[PDB]
Amino acid sequence: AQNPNCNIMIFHPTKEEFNDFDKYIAYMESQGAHRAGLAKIIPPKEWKARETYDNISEILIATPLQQVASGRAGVFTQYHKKKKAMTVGEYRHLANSKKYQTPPHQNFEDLERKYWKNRIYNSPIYGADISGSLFDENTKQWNLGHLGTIQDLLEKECGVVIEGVNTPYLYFGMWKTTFAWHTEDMDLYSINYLHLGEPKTWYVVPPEHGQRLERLARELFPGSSRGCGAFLRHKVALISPTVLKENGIPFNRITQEAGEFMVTFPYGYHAGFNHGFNCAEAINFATPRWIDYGKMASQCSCGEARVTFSMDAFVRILQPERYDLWKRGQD
Ligand SMILES: O=C(O)CNC(=O)C(=O)O
Ligand SMILES: [Mg+2]
Ligand code: NI
Ligand SMILES: [Zn+2]
Repeated sequence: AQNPNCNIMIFHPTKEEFNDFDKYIAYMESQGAHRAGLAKIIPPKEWKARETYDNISEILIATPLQQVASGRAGVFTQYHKKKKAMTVGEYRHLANSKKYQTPPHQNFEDLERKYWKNRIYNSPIYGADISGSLFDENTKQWNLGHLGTIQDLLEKECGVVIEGVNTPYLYFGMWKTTFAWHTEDMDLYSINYLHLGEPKTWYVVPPEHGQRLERLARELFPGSSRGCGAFLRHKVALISPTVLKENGIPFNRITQEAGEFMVTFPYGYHAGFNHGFNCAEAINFATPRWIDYGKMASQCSCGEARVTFSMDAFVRILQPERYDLWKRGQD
């Protein structure tokens, strides 16, 4: 068995190897990469996502989210308070302000220490989940707006034609902005490209050990657990690496820098934070190996997690028994 300790693997494809996306994913899995839940892909040195970022300031963040924390430093929830619209130029200036900017630090480890010590005492503003793309249309390799669609994968593997579309999302971050512990909708893959700015630190639990994280989360967030049988789908809960180590949960960490891709694999729980002003683009995707994870994915039926038009069809075809109750949650 390849990668039996479930370590995060890092790949350096040549420009020749960067032509066929599907084939490269299948290669990485042949080497055991999926066992970690997360992989890093460093693009060939010849590749570029676009020529410059010089003209992005006029993108609108229609609903910036203020991430307000509750709890203790290593075990907290966050709620998202909606703020007034602002441009990316306005948001970058805010991220660089004395109130919001990255503190002085020695290296990524000292910054990680400061994040876990102090996150709860601040409410950074996250421009998350913005439909759009920063890839130039002329970028032909690993262009997250040109991937094969999940609906087309389901049709190729299973023969069934379904409605829905699959488009990317932009994330504009600042110091302390946080992504809570989650897997993807329908336990899909994700791919995330850091277009510019400061780094993003990731934490991940190997898919084979995902239920260990769930059992810990039910113990740490006991009222949320009684409210919903899949409450990590609400994407609100944080648990620090120190608390994970104290409870014996297997995990890994890695820091992604500008110009790098990350792939998350089916049922790979992940969480993390931004080091400063940055912009990432991400999209979900599928392979043949995903289908079985999709059939088994948990679902939020309490009604909090409230998810896309395209997820309807996935539930309806892969989980027809749940269909019914899940759509009661989504209406
Ligand atoms: O970048 C972020 O805030 C969150 N991204 C993801 O969870 C992902 O790409 O799967
Ligand atoms: Mg612009
Ligand atoms: Ni994710
Ligand atoms: Zn729920």
